[PDB]
Amino acid sequence: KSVFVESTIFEKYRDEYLSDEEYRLFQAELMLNPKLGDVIQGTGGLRKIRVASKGKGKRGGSRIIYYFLDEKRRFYLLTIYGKNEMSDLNANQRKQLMAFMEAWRNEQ
Amino acid sequence: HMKSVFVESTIFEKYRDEYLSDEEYRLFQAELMLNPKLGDVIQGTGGLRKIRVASKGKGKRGGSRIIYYFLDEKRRFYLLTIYGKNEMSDLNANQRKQLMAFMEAWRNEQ
Amino acid sequence: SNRDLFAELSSALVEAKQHSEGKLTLKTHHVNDVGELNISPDEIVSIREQFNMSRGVFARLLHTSSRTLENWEQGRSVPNGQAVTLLKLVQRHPETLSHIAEL
Amino acid sequence: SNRDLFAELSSALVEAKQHSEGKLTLKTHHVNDVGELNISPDEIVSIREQFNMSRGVFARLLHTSSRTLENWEQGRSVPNGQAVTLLKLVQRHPETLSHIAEL
DNA sequence: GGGAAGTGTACGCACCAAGCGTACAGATGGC
DNA sequence: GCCATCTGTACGCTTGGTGCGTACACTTCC
Ligand SMILES: [Mg+2]
Ligand SMILES: [Mg+2]
Ligand SMILES: [Mg+2]
Ligand SMILES: [Mg+2]
Ligand SMILES: [Mg+2]
Ligand SMILES: [Mg+2]
Ligand SMILES: [Mg+2]
Ligand SMILES: [Mg+2]
Ligand SMILES: [Mg+2]
Ligand SMILES: [Mg+2]
Repeated sequence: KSVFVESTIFEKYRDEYLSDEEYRLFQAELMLNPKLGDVIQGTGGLRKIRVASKGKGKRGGSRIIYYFLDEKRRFYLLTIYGKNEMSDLNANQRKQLMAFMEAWRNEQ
Repeated sequence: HMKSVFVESTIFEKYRDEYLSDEEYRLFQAELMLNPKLGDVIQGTGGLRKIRVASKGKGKRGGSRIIYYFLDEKRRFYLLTIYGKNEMSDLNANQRKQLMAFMEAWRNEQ
Repeated sequence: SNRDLFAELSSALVEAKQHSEGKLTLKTHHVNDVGELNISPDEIVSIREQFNMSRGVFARLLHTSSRTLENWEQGRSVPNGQAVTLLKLVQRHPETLSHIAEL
Repeated sequence: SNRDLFAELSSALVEAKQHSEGKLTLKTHHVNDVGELNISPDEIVSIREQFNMSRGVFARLLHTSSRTLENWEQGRSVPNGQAVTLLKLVQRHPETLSHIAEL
C-alpha cells in the first residue's frame, strides 16, 4: 500500500551501506511512520534519517534523504552515504531547494 | 535429555547432501533428540532403526530412508546410511542374523 | 569528500520530477500493509501434519505447553495473537522451527 | 546407482564400533535440548530500543496490541510463552522482524 | 519562545485464555 | 498376535493475561 522509488545514485550505492534485509526492515519502518526522518530546515520538506544506529548511535551511521508524496503513498529515496563523508547545504542551496519544492507542491 | 550427539558415518557424510538439505537435516536432528525411538526397529538386527523423512503423509511414495543406532549410555546417535526409498535392495535373513550377531557382540563388549 | 551533496541531491530531485511526470523509469519496490492474522484449529493441525510431527514434539520445538496446543487444536481456546503469528511464521518458513528450538 | 545395503551397514557398523572405542574420528554435531525461555520488562524495552522504534511501530510490526506491549514493558503482565519466544527470536535474529511483518 | 501532537506513566475492569488433572478410546510398535 | 506405548478425545477449575477506557504528565517537533 506504499511505494519506494530509488534514485540512480541510491541504487548505485545502497548495497555498500545497507544490507538487503536492513533495507526491507527500513522500508517497513518508513511505511509505518512517513515522518520518521527529521525535516531539513528551509528545504521545502526533504527529510533526513540516520538508519545505521541501534539507538542514539550518532557517530556511526548511514544516512538517507527522502521525500514523501502524500498522493500515491510514494517515497522518493534520493541519496545514501557514510555519516561524515558529505558537505552541508548552504543557505543559497536551501533557498533553491525550497523554491523547487514549492513549485512541485504548486503544480499538484 | 541434557544433550545429544549425532555421529555421521563416512557413507552418511558422503551422501546426506544428495537427499537432505542442511535445514532439513537440522530439523531432523532436533526431532531425533526429542524422540530417540522415532525410527522403527529393523526386525532381527539388534536394535537398528529406520526412519522416513521428507514426507508429510503417504511417505512410502516420498523420498529417503535413514538407518541409525542409538548408544543409550552415551546419548550418541550413529547415523549409518541414507538412501532413496526404491534405490536399495532389502536385507535377507542371513544378513539380518549377521547384523544381530554384530550388535550383540558390541553391546556385550561394554 | 569524494562526493558533493548538492550534485547528488539535484540529480535525484530532477529524476524525481521526471518520474512524477511519467517520462522516466526508475527501480521501484512496493511493500504491502500489515495484516490481521487469524488461524482456525484445522489450520493448526494441518501445519503440524505438514511436519509429520506428533503434538508433543511440535509443542516442545515451539516452546509451548502441549496441553495448550491441545486446547488450540480441539478448539477449546483461541490462540493468543503471538501464537498465531508464530504458527504462521513456521507455516510460511518451516526452517524457522529449527531456529526457534535453537534459542 | 549400484548400492548394497548390507555392505554399507557393515562398513558403517565397524566404523561405529571403532569410533566408540576411540580409535577413529568421525564428523559429530551436537544439539542442546530446548530451554525454558523467559524475559524481563527491561529486556523487552532493550530489544525494542535496539531497533530505535517507538512502542507503536514495534507492536505493529510484531502483530501485537500496543496496549498489551505496554502492559509487558510496564511490568503489569507477564507475556505469554509465545510472546517471549517471538520477542527473543527477533532479538537474536533481527531480520525475522521484517518477515514477521510480511505475513 | 507558544502549540501540538508525540510519546510515555499508571489503574480499573469484563472476558477468557493457559495449563493443567482426570477419565476414556483407538493405533501402532516391540518382540 | 494380545501387551504397553503412543496419540488422540473431552470437561472442570484456579490463576492471570488481555486489551482496552481513561486520566495525566514530560518532550520533540514543528
Ligand atoms: Mg556433509
Ligand atoms: Mg486437516
Ligand atoms: Mg520506556
Ligand atoms: Mg533499558
Ligand atoms: Mg539486546
Ligand atoms: Mg544480543
Ligand atoms: Mg497449571
Ligand atoms: Mg498433570
Ligand atoms: Mg494399528
Ligand atoms: Mg491466563
